[PDB]
Amino acid sequence: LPEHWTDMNHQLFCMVQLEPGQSEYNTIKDKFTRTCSSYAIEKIERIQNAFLWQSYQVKKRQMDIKNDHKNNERLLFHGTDADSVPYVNQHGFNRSCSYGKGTYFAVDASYSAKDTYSKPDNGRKHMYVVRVLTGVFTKGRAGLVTPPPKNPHNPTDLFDSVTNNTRSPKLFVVFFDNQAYPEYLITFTA
Amino acid sequence: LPEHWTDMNHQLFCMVQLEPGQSEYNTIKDKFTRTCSSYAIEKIERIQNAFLWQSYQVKKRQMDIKNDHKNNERLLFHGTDADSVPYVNQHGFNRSCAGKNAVSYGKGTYFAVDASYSAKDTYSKPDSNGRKHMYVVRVLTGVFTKGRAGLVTPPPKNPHNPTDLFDSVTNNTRSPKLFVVFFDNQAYPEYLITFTA
Ligand SMILES: NC(=O)c1cccc(N)c1
Repeated sequence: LPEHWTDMNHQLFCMVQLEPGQSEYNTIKDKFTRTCSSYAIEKIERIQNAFLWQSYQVKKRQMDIKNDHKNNERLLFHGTDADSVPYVNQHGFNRSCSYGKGTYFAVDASYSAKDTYSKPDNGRKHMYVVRVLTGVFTKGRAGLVTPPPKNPHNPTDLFDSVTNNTRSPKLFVVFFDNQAYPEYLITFTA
Repeated sequence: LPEHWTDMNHQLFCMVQLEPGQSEYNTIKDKFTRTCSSYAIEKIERIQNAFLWQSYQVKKRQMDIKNDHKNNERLLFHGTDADSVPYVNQHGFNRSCAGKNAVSYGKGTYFAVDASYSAKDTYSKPDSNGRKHMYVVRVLTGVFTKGRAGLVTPPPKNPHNPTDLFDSVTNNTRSPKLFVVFFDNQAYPEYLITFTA
C-alpha cells in the first residue's frame, strides 16, 4: 500500500532488491553509514509484506488515536542471524523467539552491527531497518512482559514501549506483535 | 464495528450486560450448560472492544484469504482468574502471561471446546466471593495439527518451508478438545460469563 512499493503481480509478499545510487537506496545507506561507515553493503532489499503492513498500520492508527498525536513511530535497527531472516521477512518480530521480554531495536546501526546480534554467516551479516511504534515510553527493567502502566490505579493503561534511557535512548523494546514493521534488509560485511 | 453493539458514544471499550430470554444470552447459556449443568450463571456480558475487534478482524480476513476457505474461526471457552479479567477485557490474551497447562501442547494461550474444561477451579479460579469467570472467545484456529510442549509458534506444515505455519495446534486432530494460539489478536474475547457453584 505505500506509494514507493513496486508492482507484485497481484501477490502479497515480495522482497525487492534496491538499485544502488537511486534515492531510496541512498537514503537507507546513509542511515546505516552514519554509524557503520567501515562496513561494506552487499545489497539492500525492500520488504513488501502486505499482511504485516496492514496489521502494523492498524496498530499505528490506534496508537495515533490513543495518544492523540502522530509522533509515535521511529525508524530503528535490528540485527539478527541469517536463519531468522525468512521468518522476519514473512512474520515480523516475535518476542517469544535486560529491559524486558520483548523485541529489541537500536537507535544506531553500530549497535545492531555487533556479532552477537547480526551474527555472521561466508561472513555475511544481516540487519533490518524497522518502523517501530515506540509511542510513549518509559525506562524498562528486567522481567517485564508488557510495558508498565502509566499509573497504578489504572493498571491497564500502558506505556507503548520501554527504553534503556528516557533522555537519550539507545534501544527500545516492544512487547506486542505488529508494533514493528521490517522495512528494509541490509546485507553487509565487516 | 458490529451493528448489534450498543452505541458507545465516543468510547472505545464497553461491557454490556445481556438479558436472559433473548437469543444472544440464551444461546451462550445453552452452550455453557451443555457441559456445565451443575453450575449457575450470575451474568453474561458482551465485550465491546473496538481496537481488539479491528485487529482481530484484520487477522481473520488475512487467514480467510490465505486458507482459501471460510471456516477458520471457532467459538471456544477460556477460564481465568478474576485478577486477569481487567487486562483481558482491554488487551486480549497474552501468550507471555499464559498459565502452564496440565497437558501442554505448546507455550501459548489455551481455549477449550467444552465449558466443563474451563470451569475447573484450576482455570476459572473462584474469587473471594465464590465467583468464577469464563470467556467465550472467537478463535482463529484455521488449519491445525497436534501440538508439542516445546512450541513457541505453531509448527511448519512442511519442514523444508519453515515459515509456512499451521495456524494453531490441538491436543487431538480427530477429536479436538483444546486449541492453542501463539499470536496476538488471533482470539477475540466476545463474552464474559460470571458463574457460581
Ligand atoms: N539489533 C538487535 O537485535 C538489538 C538492538 C538493541 C538492543 C539489543 N539488545 C539488540
